[PDB]
Amino acid sequence: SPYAAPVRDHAGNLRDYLLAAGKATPDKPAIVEPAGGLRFVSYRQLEAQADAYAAELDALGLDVGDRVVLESPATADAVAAFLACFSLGLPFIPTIPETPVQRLRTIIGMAAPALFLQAADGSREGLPPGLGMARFGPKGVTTEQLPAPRVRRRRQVVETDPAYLIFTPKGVVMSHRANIAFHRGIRAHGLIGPDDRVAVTSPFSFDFCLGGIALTLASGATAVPVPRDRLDFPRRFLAFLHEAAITQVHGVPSLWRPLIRHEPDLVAGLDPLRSILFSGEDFPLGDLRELQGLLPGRRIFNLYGATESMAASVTDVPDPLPADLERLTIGYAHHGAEMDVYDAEGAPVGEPGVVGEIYLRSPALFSGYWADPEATRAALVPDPLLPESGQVVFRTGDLAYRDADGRLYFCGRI
Repeated sequence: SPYAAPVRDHAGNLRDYLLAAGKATPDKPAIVEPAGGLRFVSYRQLEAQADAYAAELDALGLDVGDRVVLESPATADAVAAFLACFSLGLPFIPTIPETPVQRLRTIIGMAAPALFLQAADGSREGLPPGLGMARFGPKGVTTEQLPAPRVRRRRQVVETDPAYLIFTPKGVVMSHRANIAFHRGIRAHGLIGPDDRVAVTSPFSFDFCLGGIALTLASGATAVPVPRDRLDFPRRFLAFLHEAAITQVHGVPSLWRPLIRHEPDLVAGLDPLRSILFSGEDFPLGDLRELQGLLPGRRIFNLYGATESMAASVTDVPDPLPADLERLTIGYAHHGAEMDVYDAEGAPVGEPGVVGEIYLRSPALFSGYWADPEATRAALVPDPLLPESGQVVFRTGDLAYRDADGRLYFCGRI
């Protein structure tokens, strides 16, 4: 028995990190979804479901490292499933039913998953016989086809293990440690508080969906995935933001164009909404100004980055946006990271205004591209300022210049 009181470490696995804050509020809603009206799954319930799923998945005999394709719209049960995978050390590839079968077959050949794990309702066609197949739903995990037998060689998942893979086509491999470092850094900025209820508009196959849900949970708040049958219909989407009393909306900029154009009075009437987080797409500034105009006193955030780090920087949009302003800054890397601009010879750009390639120094970097050491080595390079250390840095493929204060401005891809 321990000499002194153990101090429990919650940063070793996404399963632990994402649920730590919620320990203080087990009965608070973690996920909200449509039921009649709305259904809530509490922190406590979400963990119970994660744990139940994990026990049944673990009976399949898969080894730490084995990939699982997880196909489902974003729902409370899909969240329990990805948490269960995290706990077992089974990196998953998130997919949706609408993901084209040709892409799905490409994923399966590149990553060779041992299990295809779909929703209760799932009816995916085109799968290779006999790839392990299972369903998850309210009652648990039922297995239609057992995965192949194997001998297990790993004892225990650790934070350097892969947590998930996202295919861009290249397989971005993200460790626990890296994604945990991301959430740790971003929470230092206070984007989400426990009172928030966060509408995640992006589909489950998108990096931003998992990120949004993860960060929301990690921050002890309430995550509200917006089902696609609310989201593609403006009036239905806007009513949902009221019904679920949404305080923060995550989405691409273009999400808002139809809502401004067709239903500006309803947008203006979103009383519970305090904040909006965008990413993944250039926002025409006229549209943004229009949006600020309809939603005065809202905090809007601009999120720059890529799958390889989940994200890299987060920037307040000024209200009001100056009339002369032509390009929104991407600011400084998020807390715990650093980015700067480099010339074609690998030296740091000496002067403001001069365009170079963004190199990202961060604990949140991907581990590599799956089965592709040469693409890994071109993206993850020895620190150009100190190659002796062993530290690596990420060549983003993004162009940008710096202002006098050291903030960057995005200028496109190479």
